[PDB]
Amino acid sequence: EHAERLPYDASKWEFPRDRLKLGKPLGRGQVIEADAFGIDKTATCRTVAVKMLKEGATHSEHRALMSELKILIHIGHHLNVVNLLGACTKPGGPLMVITEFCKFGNLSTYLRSKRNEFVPYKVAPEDLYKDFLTLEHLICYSFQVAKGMEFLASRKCIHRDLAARNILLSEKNVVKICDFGLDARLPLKWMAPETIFDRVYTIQSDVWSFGVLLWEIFSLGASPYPGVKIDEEFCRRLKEGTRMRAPDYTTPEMYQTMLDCWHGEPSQRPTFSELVEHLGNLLQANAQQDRHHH
Ligand SMILES: COc1cc2nccc(Oc3ccc4c(c3)OCCN4C(=O)Nc3ccc(Cl)cc3)c2cc1OC
Repeated sequence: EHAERLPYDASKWEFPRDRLKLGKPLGRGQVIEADAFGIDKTATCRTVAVKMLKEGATHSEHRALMSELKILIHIGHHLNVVNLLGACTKPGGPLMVITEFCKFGNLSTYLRSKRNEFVPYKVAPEDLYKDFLTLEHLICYSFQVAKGMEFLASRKCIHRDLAARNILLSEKNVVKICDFGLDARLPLKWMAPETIFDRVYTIQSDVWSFGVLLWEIFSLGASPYPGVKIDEEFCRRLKEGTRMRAPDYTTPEMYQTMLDCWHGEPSQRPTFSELVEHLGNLLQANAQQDRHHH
C-alpha cells in the first residue's frame, strides 16, 4: 500500500542509464531486451530485461511502476523469483526497472512447444532424446515454483495471479516466478472458490492457483478446464466439488497433490512449505526409477 513511497537505497540499486543498451521489445508499461555493462560481478556485459514507463504516462502509472520496484526490493533475492538487478530512477531519463533476462520466456508457451519432445525417461542412447523434457524436468519445475512461493509467503506477499504464463524459464532449467500484471486470459480458471465468490486473496488461495499451475505443467501447457465454458454454472459446480481430470503427463502422486491444492476448505490445503518438502520427495523418488547410470 503506497509502496512507491518507501525508502530507496540508491547506492545499492541505482544504475547509470548510459551503461544500458536498449534493444527490441519483448512485450507491452513495457518490457524491453537490453545489454547492461557491469551490472553484477559475474560478467562485464550481460543481457537483461528492462521495464519502463511508456511515453507521457500518467502520474498514476508512474506510481504503479515505482511501487513494483519497491515491492521487488522489499521481497528480496531468491533463485526462483525473477531477480531484480537495478533501477534508473534519478533525473535525466525515464524510470527503468532492470531484471535478469530469462532466455526461454513464459513456461506455458515453452511447454506447448515440447509436445513432441517429451518422454518420461530417456533410454540409451540418449542422443535420440536430445533436449527432450522428462518427468524429472516437470517435477523439477514444480519443485522450483513451490520454493519460490514458499519464499514469497515468508515475505508476507501474495502473488494473486499464479499461472504458467507468469513463470519464466531461464537457462539450465531454472524457472523464475514473475508477474506481467494482467478478459481473454480467463483469470477465473486460476482463482480459488472463496476468491471468486468473496474476492478474498490469501496465500492459501495462491496454493489453489499452484494446483492449476501443476495441471498446466503436467499437461505441457494445455489450457485449464479444456473446452468448458467459464460461466456461472462453472463457479457453481466448482464450489460443489467439481475438479479437472488428471492431465496426460501426470504421475499418480502429482495428480493427488493437485487435488490437495484444490481442497474446498482453504485451511485444509497444504502450505507451500509442505509442498516444497513433498515435491522434493517426488523428485528424489523419480530419480530412483532412472537407474541406468548407477
Ligand atoms: C524472452 O522472453 C522474455 C524474457 C524475460 N525475462 C525476464 C523478465 C521479463 O519481463 C518481465 C517480467 C516480469 C516483470 C518484469 C519484467 O520487470 C519487473 C516486474 N516484473 C515482475 O515479475 N514483478 C513481480 C515479481 C514478483 C511479484 Cl510477487 C510481484 C511482481 C522477460 C520478458 C520476456 O518477454 C515477455
